[PDB]
Amino acid sequence: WVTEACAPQCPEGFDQPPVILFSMDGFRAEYLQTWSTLLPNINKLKTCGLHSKYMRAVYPTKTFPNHYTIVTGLYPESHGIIDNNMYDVYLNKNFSLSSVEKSNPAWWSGQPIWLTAMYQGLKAASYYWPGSDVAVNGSFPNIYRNYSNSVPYESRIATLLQWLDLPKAERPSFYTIYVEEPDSAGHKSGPVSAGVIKALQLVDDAFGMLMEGLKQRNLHNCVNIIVLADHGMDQTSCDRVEYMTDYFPEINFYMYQGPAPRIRTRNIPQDFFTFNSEEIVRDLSCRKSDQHFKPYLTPDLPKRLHYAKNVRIDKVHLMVDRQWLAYRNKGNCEGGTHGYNNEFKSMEAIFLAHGPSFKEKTVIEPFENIEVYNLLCDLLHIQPAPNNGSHGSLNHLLKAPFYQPSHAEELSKSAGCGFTTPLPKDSLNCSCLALQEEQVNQRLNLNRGEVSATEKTNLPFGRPRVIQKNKDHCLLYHREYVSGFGKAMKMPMWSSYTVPKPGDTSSLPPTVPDCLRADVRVDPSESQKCSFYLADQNIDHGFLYPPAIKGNNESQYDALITSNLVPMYKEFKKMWDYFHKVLLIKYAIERNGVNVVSGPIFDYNYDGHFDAPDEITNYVAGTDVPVPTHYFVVLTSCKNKTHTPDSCPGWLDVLPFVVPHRPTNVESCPENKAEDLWVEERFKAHIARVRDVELLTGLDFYQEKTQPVSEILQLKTYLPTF
Ligand SMILES: *[C@@H]1O[C@H](CO)[C@@H](O[C@@H]2O[C@H](CO)[C@@H](O)[C@H](O)[C@H]2NC(C)=O)[C@H](O)[C@H]1NC(C)=O
Ligand SMILES: *[C@@H]1O[C@H](CO)[C@@H](O[C@@H]2O[C@H](CO)[C@@H](O)[C@H](O)[C@H]2NC(C)=O)[C@H](O)[C@H]1NC(C)=O
Ligand SMILES: *[C@@H]1O[C@H](CO)[C@@H](O[C@@H]2O[C@H](CO)[C@@H](O)[C@H](O)[C@H]2NC(C)=O)[C@H](O)[C@H]1NC(C)=O
Ligand SMILES: Nc1ncnc2c1ncn2[C@@H]1O[C@H](COP(=O)(O)O)[C@@H](O)[C@H]1O
Ligand SMILES: *[C@@H]1O[C@H](CO)[C@@H](O)[C@H](O)[C@H]1NC(C)=O
Ligand SMILES: *[C@@H]1O[C@H](CO)[C@@H](O)[C@H](O)[C@H]1NC(C)=O
Ligand SMILES: [Ca+2]
Ligand SMILES: [Zn+2]
Ligand SMILES: [Zn+2]
Repeated sequence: WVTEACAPQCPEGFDQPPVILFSMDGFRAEYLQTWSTLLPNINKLKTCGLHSKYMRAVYPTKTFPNHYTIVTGLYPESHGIIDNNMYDVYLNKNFSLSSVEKSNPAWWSGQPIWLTAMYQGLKAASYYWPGSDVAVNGSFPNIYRNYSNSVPYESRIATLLQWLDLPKAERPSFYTIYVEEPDSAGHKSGPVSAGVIKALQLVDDAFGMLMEGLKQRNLHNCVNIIVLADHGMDQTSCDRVEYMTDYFPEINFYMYQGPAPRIRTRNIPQDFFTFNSEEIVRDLSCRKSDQHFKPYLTPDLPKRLHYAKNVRIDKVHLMVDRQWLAYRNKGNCEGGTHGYNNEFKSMEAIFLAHGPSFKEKTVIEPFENIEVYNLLCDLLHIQPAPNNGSHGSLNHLLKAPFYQPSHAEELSKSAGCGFTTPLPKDSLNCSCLALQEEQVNQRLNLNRGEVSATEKTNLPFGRPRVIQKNKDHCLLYHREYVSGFGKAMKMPMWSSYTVPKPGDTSSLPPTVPDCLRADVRVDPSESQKCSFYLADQNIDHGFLYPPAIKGNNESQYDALITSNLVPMYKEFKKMWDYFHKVLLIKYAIERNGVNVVSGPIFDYNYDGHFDAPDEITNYVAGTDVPVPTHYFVVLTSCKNKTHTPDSCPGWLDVLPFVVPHRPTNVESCPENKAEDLWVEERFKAHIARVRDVELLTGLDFYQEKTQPVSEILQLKTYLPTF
């Protein structure tokens, strides 16, 4: 097989292709790009089959959370396996790899792919995989093996080949096979060592034995084989470890140490919820100038990580820097480890695929492991259980896709806010001493041609659709921007505008000061008052669309209205204004103009979904105007920089941000530091996917882009990395 040339040849009985999911623990993407030619069996798979540049793991980049994510399509917060070592307060039990509690089904939520196949009339076998030797939802796979780490790889392969030799009635359609290397070697001697080379050669022989075994049965081109990893590997040093003794005079708390630390009380379960989590994060914030970790209260963590909505995830979290460690005391440190941020290049996993369903000799762009579950379902011809993968985003991997995706149906239609009179019925305690005749409101009145012109420029991919039931809203059209106004919350849900490529940075008009007026289109009962922000001293009004970004002085008046106001904390406003005044211009030059869609996010229950009106817990003092938890900024331009975003036929380039709306900038540590040294760093830290923005807002983007839904899903699941 290994010497044989590249190839739907299935023998008698095999009507449907069998699916084999092969995991090689800690096989980082870097190992494939550098050492592939030293591994002839995996190199043939790379040459003949399909492979991604890398597969993004889930945070924390550990074995049990990631392996269970691959088979469920769920984030650790939803499936429950948040770490290899964890504690549940309600169960009052400790979970570990060396404990009996790992076999308790109470810890395992969701529906793994073996159960999905079993519930839909197919048989499933497994030679190891976290959760496969556990009676998840009161059921084990048809054939499974109780975990035993030292069983030789040949014996694991031989038993799997016996299962493929079984009669059609007994023969499973889905298979899992797990291997401990090159993770074990990575921990021992580091990612770039002789130990990992030997381990990579060992896993290549194991894969070679499987492929040669399949070739004898004439199943080498029949079987839909997937070779992947749970996470990557990085180098650790005893000279690169932060100690909690250097920050606290006395440690009375419990700490889950390493690359993804979690802090809780020692007095469990009595002091669990009582524990001052907010004190720990405050006492660890900006303590040292060259601090190699950042404390976070779980709802404040970057939204793209989706690591907060679970009782097992302790409120205190530490985001450890590349190649560093965080321990309780100075009293293992050498070699290598994983568990760090999934965006780190060293944490990237491998993904290779071969079979009749997969495209041959194909290199695909990086994707996330949460997407694998839907692909496994399409391969097995089964309906997927509710998961976090975008069904259809992985269709470019298949020769003939099983599922055809469609755009999310709009649940609420736009109504009202039409121009009737240029005279305001209510002043709303707003003042602009510059206006003289106030007939500038005639510019807010746009004819069918004027509306189409701004819809062509500022809405090139179509208006974001409202995927919310009974959401009273209207579209507000202006010559420089278009917004979707939320009537009940008295602010816009989204504001879309395409800034063209600017010429010079030196000559830039400032925002018209002390000028604010009522929008004649929106009813005063559905509008914000300027007096609302005078009463509340902590929050002030902010502009969602920057008035001075487009046109002239007369164009600014179209944005100096009550409908363009959003509640903002003074400290957040410093980041918001700097981004639109300095960073946005810089980005607009780099990608030949940029389309911006901005708006508020409400996620008080930190579940990654948009809040229902009853879920919002903070409002503008003495008013029903809600306070956003986050603000989104989705930058869209074209992949081919020769075209502007408003006039482009090819693929689009996206840069989404989900920035927390916090009263302080303690996350950035900006003490005696100008905005040019921390604002961009803070925005880049809170980069997310378009899908993340979509779930947090109940909006759906790019529904009017002439491209298949499957291709638009690739753009929506894309995570920009720097
Ligand atoms: C995996 O290990 C478990 C636990 O040792 C085995 O389950 C026991 O099987 C016996 C006989 O079928 C039952 O009487 C017990 O009730 C089971 N549970 C326990 C906790 O003892 C299981 O059979 C093993 N599976 C394989 C494939 O070897
Ligand atoms: C889970 O493991 C932790 C850590 O070993 C145990 O924590 C101890 O709990 C007692 C109270 O029950 C405290 O007085 C100790 O200070 C804790 N020790 C540490 C090191 O944190 C906990 O009891 C275990 N729980 C179960 C149910 O096994
Ligand atoms: C990931 O997918 C799961 C499953 O669809 C989502 O969890 C469900 O959320 C609803 C609403 O909060 C609950 O009623 C269900 O009980 C949850 N199911 C499970 C299995 O946990 C989860 O919200 C999704 N996450 C994101 C960020 O979209
Ligand atoms: N199903 C399992 N049950 C118990 N331990 C396991 C299982 N699968 C893997 N392991 C262990 O987890 C280790 C990898 O975990 P990690 O250190 O997080 O990369 C392996 O070397 C095994 O010893
Ligand atoms: C658990 O199994 C039952 C059938 O026995 C099924 O109806 C249910 O949906 C399953 N739940 C999960 C989370 O897989
Ligand atoms: C970009 O578009 C131009 C046409 O405007 C075309 O000539 C060029 O080849 C395109 N480049 C890429 C990389 O697609
Ligand atoms: Ca929510
Ligand atoms: Zn692992
Ligand atoms: Zn490991």
